[PDB]
Amino acid sequence: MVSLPRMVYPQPKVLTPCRKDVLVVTPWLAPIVWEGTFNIDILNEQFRLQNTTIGLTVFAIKKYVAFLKLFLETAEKHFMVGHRVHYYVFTDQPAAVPRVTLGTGRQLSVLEVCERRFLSEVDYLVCVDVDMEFRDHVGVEILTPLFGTLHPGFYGSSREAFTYERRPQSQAYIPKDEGDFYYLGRFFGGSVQEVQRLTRACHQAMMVDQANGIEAVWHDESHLNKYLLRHKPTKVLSPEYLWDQQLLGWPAVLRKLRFTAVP
Ligand SMILES: CCCCCCO[C@@H]1O[C@H](CO)[C@H](O)[C@H](O)[C@H]1O[C@@H]1O[C@@H](C)[C@@H](O)[C@@H](O)[C@@H]1O
Ligand SMILES: O=c1ccn([C@@H]2O[C@H](COP(=O)(O)OP(=O)(O)O)[C@@H](O)[C@H]2O)c(=O)[nH]1
Ligand SMILES: [Hg+2]
Ligand SMILES: [Hg+2]
Ligand SMILES: [Hg+2]
Ligand SMILES: [Hg+2]
Repeated sequence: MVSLPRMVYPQPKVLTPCRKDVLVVTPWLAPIVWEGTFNIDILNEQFRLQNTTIGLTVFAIKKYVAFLKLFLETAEKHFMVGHRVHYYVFTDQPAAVPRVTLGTGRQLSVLEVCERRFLSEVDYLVCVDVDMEFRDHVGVEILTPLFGTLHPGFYGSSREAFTYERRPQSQAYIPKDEGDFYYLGRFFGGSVQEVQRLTRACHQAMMVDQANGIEAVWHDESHLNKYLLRHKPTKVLSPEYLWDQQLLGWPAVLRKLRFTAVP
């Protein structure tokens, strides 16, 4: 809405690609977020001027509650710093949630295990798993109506090799001649409306599958891939956003490892 203020930064170079080792835009013109493609100062200004609030949701059941401390502490250091953040921790052990110190303008809600609530409390929803830790910047550059994240183990793979559900009897079915990328089932998000739209579709498709006595090879991830194939994401995050250094090392194509699994 409102105008940006005067800002001093390097002029974009029309005749100089911002990364010549990777694809930075999809065939449907959605940017693929890699380090070096964005100026965070410009983006921070745009989103702060809109007083953007980001909801971060995580489920922590049973032994997984033990990962909450590191998850939240690192999120405090790297996730949407400077912006309004609302953490939503869904757990079966409310009293076991760690007492983590939060920066100003950030809050945490513990939900024991109300979709309308999201619509009134946050502008965007980011859905991830708890057994992870932030190691570098994860900010507003990811915000968009709907985004998926390139799976770290298959970003360089051909579609035939993707572990999509291959049985036609499943709602998540994707033939060998279809598919753009293999997205992570544990790092996606977008506007509340778009995220609820995706989860609602996934929930229904999985019910149809169980009624037909079939379970997708990679469960929710298989369905998320089917959804994003038919509903193109408006932004796609590079593997920088969900990496496993123990299993994959640190490739030259990765300038930053922002969010990683905890061994
Ligand atoms: C061919 C080499 C691929 C190496 C990555 C395998 O990752 C797993 O991929 C499947 C789909 O085929 C699922 O997405 C599964 O959750 C992935 O494993 C998990 O994520 C990877 C990155 C690693 O952190 C594993 O320890 C996790 O269990
Ligand atoms: O036997 C299992 C293993 C995992 N999960 C759930 O799946 C989520 C993600 O799984 P996992 O930790 O196995 O992820 P990965 O190793 O794929 O990173 C967890 O938060 C759990 O809620 C589960 O219900 N049963
Ligand atoms: Hg979510
Ligand atoms: Hg789906
Ligand atoms: Hg689902
Ligand atoms: Hg899904």
